[PDB]
Amino acid sequence: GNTTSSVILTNYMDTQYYGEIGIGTPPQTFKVVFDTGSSNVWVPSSKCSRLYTACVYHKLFDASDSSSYKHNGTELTLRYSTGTVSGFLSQDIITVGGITVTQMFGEVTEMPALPFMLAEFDGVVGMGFIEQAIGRVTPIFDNIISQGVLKEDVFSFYYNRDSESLGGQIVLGGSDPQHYEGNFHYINLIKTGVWQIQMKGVSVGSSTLLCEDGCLALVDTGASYISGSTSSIEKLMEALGAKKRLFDYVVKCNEGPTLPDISFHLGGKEYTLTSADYVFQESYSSKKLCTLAIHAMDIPPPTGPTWALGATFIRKFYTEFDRRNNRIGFALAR
Ligand SMILES: CCc1cccc(-c2c(F)cccc2[C@](O)(CCCNC(=O)OC)[C@@H]2CCCN(C(=O)CC3CCNCC3)C2)c1
Ligand SMILES: *[C@@H]1O[C@H](CO)[C@@H](O)[C@H](O)[C@H]1NC(C)=O
Repeated sequence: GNTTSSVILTNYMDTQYYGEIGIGTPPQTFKVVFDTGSSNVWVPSSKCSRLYTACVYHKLFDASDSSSYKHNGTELTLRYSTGTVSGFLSQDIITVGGITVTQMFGEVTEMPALPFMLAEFDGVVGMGFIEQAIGRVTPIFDNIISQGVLKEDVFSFYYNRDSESLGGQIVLGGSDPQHYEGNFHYINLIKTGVWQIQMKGVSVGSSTLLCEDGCLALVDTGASYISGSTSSIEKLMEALGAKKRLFDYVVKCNEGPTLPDISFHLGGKEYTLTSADYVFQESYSSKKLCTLAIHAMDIPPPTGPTWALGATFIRKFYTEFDRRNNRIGFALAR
């Protein structure tokens, strides 16, 4: 063991957190989202048509400019809530800061304009389990464990607020004590295969409203917002007094700071987010509407129904993902 490597992340306005990786010899670089909610790796491809204008506006992998390439070409499709991305598998040598692994990844040749014209990232790196991976394709953190290079079989996340500075920082093989305070509070996974833990309550003010008897909480580094079931979120947004719109929830900007705290009850402690954490205070005007960084999503079986504690949450709490001990550690971020 003994190794620990830390990649550095750009924060596009608290909604996209991406960092650099290389593919090939010589390396071709890609801005990518590291995603505990998924297990596959992909980037856009040469063989993407120019019909897909998402591919025009992103960096493309070219197989023919890597001496380490290893054609497979098996079809791959990846479902996200905003439609799918399709491509073919291939293999090449991938660099993640200081670590280099031979990895099987997807070359996307169908990349929709919704959502990806708004995407500052090119690709995604799945940090979930092979159980979740499409194809039973060995995920990248499995292969990094296989190497016996890491100090401990863990990785961890730091998301900062967008101040205008350090955007964020993933750390493979451990955690950065400079970006959290106190010690970790650890919570064992329900089961292997999903970065998903049991939640024992969701509370507004002192009044514990929902998940009273218990429910699951997926810990999702690829998610921008906290999310819950539609029936959970409507009961939450009713309590907060937020209006719905086509796709998000809003409040009058002047009301934001007076909104109640939201507490999530995890491994015995409560994990509190104040209106400062969960609102986008662009102004404090009565004349404007400010978005809450929370929304509805009914994640299907088997993974859901479940809450997803995305970036809105991780910003406040540094998150270690323990693959050795099949648990998650939380700690007040700084
Ligand atoms: C992770 C790959 C992905 C998949 C689907 C959509 C996007 C996407 C996009 F293409 C353009 C702009 C914005 C987004 C996102 O905001 C995520 C940005 C990255 N993630 C992050 O930086 O998190 C800290 C969505 C918006 C639609 C609603 N979203 C979700 O449902 C989150 C899921 C996305 C896939 N991974 C599991 C959570 C956020 C990205
Ligand atoms: C693609 O990968 C699978 C391994 O599951 C294998 O069956 C197939 O032979 C591979 N094809 C090539 C061209 O490497």
